[PDB]
Amino acid sequence: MSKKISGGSVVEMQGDEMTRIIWELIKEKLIFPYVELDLHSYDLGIENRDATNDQVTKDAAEAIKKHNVGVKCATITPDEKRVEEFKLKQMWKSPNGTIRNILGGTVFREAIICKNIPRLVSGWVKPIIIGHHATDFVVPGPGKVEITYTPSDGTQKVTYLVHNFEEGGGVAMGMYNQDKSIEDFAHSSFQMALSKGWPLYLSTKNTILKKYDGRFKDIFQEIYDKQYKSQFEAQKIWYEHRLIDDMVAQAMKSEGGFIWACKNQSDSVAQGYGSLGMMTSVLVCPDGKTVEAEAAHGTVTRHYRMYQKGQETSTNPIASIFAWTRGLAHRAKLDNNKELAFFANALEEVSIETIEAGFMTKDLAACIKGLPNVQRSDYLNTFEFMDKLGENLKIKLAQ
Amino acid sequence: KKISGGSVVEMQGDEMTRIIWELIKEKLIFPYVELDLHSYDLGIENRDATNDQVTKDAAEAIKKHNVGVKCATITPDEKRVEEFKLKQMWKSPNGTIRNILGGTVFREAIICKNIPRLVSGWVKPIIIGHHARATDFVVPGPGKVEITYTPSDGTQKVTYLVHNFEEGGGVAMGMYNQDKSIEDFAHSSFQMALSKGWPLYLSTKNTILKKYDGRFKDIFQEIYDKQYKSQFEAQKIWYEHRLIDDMVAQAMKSEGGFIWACKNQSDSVAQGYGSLGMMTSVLVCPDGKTVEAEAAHGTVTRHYRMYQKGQETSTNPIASIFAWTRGLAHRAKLDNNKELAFFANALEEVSIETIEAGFMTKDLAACIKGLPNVQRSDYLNTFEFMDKLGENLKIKLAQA
Ligand SMILES: NC(=O)C1=CN([C@@H]2O[C@H](COP(=O)(O)OP(=O)(O)OC[C@H]3O[C@@H](n4cnc5c(N)ncnc54)[C@H](OP(=O)(O)O)[C@@H]3O)[C@@H](O)[C@H]2O)C=CC1
Ligand SMILES: NC(=O)C1=CN([C@@H]2O[C@H](COP(=O)(O)OP(=O)(O)OC[C@H]3O[C@@H](n4cnc5c(N)ncnc54)[C@H](OP(=O)(O)O)[C@@H]3O)[C@@H](O)[C@H]2O)C=CC1
Ligand SMILES: *CCS(=O)(=O)NC1CCN(c2ccc([C@H](C)Nc3ncc(F)c(N4C(=O)OC[C@@H]4C(C)C)n3)cc2)CC1
Ligand SMILES: *CCS(=O)(=O)NC1CCN(c2ccc([C@H](C)Nc3ncc(F)c(N4C(=O)OC[C@@H]4C(C)C)n3)cc2)CC1
Repeated sequence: MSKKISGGSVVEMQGDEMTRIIWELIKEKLIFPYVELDLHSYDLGIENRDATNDQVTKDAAEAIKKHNVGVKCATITPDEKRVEEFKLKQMWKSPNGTIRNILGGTVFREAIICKNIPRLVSGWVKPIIIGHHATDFVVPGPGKVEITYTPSDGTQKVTYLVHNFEEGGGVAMGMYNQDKSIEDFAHSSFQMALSKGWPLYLSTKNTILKKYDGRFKDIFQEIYDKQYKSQFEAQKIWYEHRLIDDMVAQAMKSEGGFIWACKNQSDSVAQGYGSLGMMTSVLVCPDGKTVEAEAAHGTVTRHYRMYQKGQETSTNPIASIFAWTRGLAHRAKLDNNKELAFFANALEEVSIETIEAGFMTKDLAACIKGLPNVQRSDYLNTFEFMDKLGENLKIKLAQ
Repeated sequence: KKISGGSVVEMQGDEMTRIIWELIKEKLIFPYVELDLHSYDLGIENRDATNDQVTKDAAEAIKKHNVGVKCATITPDEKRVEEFKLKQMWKSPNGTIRNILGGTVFREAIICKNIPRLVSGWVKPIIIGHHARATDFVVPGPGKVEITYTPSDGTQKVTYLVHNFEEGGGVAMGMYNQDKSIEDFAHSSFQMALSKGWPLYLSTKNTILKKYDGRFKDIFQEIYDKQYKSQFEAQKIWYEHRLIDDMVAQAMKSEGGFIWACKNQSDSVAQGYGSLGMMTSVLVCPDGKTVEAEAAHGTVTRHYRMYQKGQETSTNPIASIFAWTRGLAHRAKLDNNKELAFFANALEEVSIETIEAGFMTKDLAACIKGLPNVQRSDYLNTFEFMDKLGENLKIKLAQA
């Protein structure tokens, strides 16, 4: 009489402040009632990180590498103010940084689209997934600036002229990129495309940077033809290179539903549009097995201060919920678990349908009709909305 | 009696824009304004016939007379050489003119209240100014890549480590920027701000590129404080530096009506939104006298192929029209010609009012209600729309 799904091995990381409260509600109301998990829980709360000297963060990373699926709640990155607040032993490095450094791979951002919530481009009815991949100095006066390559094998040194400053000074800088980095970026991008069953596009400026950006185009094409092209044709999808100039135009005339590898912020645009609560951030390792899913937003400290004073809050849980669904969706693919695959999709649909039915948090109401025009009847508080998702999920899974 | 416009350099172009350019002169300009007109045909056939000498003459003419208005021109590729049997693959006329005149290119969208915007909050235009290469190469295998500065005065040579390749190969490149280039970019940006009476913003990444982007921030601030700050305070406007991260957020929460100097594309976004016909591109020289105005779009080849087959076309002339109005507006400022200044503004108002009244080309109708939902009664063809502007301009100028 359990009735629940066998989810398998999932690494879970608890976080800080407002997201921590929402994270517990998601597990209690949306996940645990329907899914049984071999759950590897790690508390990346600031207090426990301080208590363990950030050893919990390193253990969490090694656990993700072993079990292949990670879902992470937003965490506090210590600054000077945070050290004084919690009396921290040290100004600990960003947990995200530590995890990224150990796992590696490419970060991919995906917005959640609802038909009753406006978009930057109204034509975009399906999400677009964006994947992102120096020594500068002042030239005091006239002189020759050159960039030189000295081979490790002790063969002849090669020299290239950057610019000869004949009158006056200016600035100069050198950039670089290793082949291994570009290969990893390509693999991750192809893995993501097959995982989602959408076509992939790489954008560069290879007309201008014929060698530098040319290397990106070449390495992508080589790896595609030799390893991935057959698997893409099997799912009726494709990979193509585009010039950034053409890609922007094509992307905006498109209706979305494709992967975009970008050689070059996505967050700033989301902040400007006020849609941080509706964007997820998945780290995809190039091995094709390991994945770490989380919200693109932080711990929402401002909202937490109101919660601490016992005031009503309306914090958007969709980004946090979709971190779970993307993680479980990947678990389902690795294990060929069609029951879990269905649940992951079902929860995503319930979430969108609930907002499309008119039930949403304050940020979404403000997005529709502007923040000044929002009244209390236009939206639900953090707990009311989670309850409404809970009721709608029970009905969908019963059907 | 018509208006005495003065000295204006005019450059005829190619394909669809060439047809619209002639209609603008015939219907909107010549009936009301007399010009000491310096006409140069930068049509691909005449450029080929003169071995691109007409393009160089056009540039020298703009430098002499200070005001240029240019129709969109074909930039030869391999396909164009075969089409016109060209003697050589001639360089972009825009490139030749920019190389001779110099200065910074500024793009400005035309805003109508009944035409949607990327950001609905934007009710006034935003003017984007870009700065304008690099030495890139392949790193075949492991080794040390360094960038070195050897002073011409024979003082100590300085060496910086770019990257030590330990495990494999990759790519590396060197970029530069001269002080004079940054100074010209600053001057042009301050001139544009005062000309429009709007505040200016420079965006950089000086948190990461502390030296390279730092130089931009410093040179802008120096030139502002010493030459421009007093003149800005006189018009109740200001200049401030911003981090690109903050500037994007601020810009999108803003209602527009400011100059944006960008050190990190505008055309691609316009193409994607289908509003290329509503964006102008003015080259502002740092001397404050010389200006070259044109549409941000090309010759609209796709539309021209339909015209050649005798099919109906709906090509937006607003960008091309505003090239003329911005040119004549600058002429009017240089010559203290209030009669021409009024006409330039009057034509701009007529253009916006006509679209706001419901009379527009197919691109604008498609922008409102989506291309699939557009019917023939929703828009006017290229010639119908030009006729409607002509009638509305006559009425507006009669009232005054
Ligand atoms: N991945 C991670 O763990 C990240 C870590 N952080 C950490 O987060 C903490 C706080 O950073 P802060 O910039 O304030 O956090 P956010 O990135 O959450 O931004 C704060 C503001 O964004 C809006 N917002 C963000 N998410 C939501 C949501 N789900 N629902 C509604 N509104 C939302 C709110 O605007 P409004 O006030 O108008 O409602 C809120 O005040 C810091 O300690 C920082 O280090 C930050 C970024 C990412
Ligand atoms: N300054 C200059 O002189 C420039 C020169 N060119 C030249 O232009 C030629 C063609 O360039 P191309 O790539 O087609 O770019 P264009 O900008 O000329 O046209 C591209 C597309 O943009 C839309 N568009 C552009 N202008 C208008 C308008 N006034 N009204 C309505 N829609 C418009 C149309 O989309 P849709 O097809 O959907 O209607 C059009 O097919 C080339 O020979 C190129 O060298 C290009 C750019 C700059
Ligand atoms: C890589 C080239 S870049 O550096 O110039 N990035 C810019 C171009 C693309 N862009 C952008 C596109 C898509 C997203 C997010 C991840 N996906 C998304 N899909 C559909 C969708 F409708 C939306 N949004 C939307 O329409 O408005 C809200 C939301 C986005 C814009 C916050 N997003 C992010 C960034 C802009 C940067
Ligand atoms: C310099 C930094 S960048 O390289 O990232 N440029 C991007 C950020 C700004 N941006 C942009 C802004 C403004 C314009 C045009 C020149 N001006 C403009 N003002 C008001 C306005 F409403 C519009 N448009 C609009 O809302 O939708 C149509 C039209 C634009 C978006 C085609 N434009 C161009 C580009 C994006 C690139």
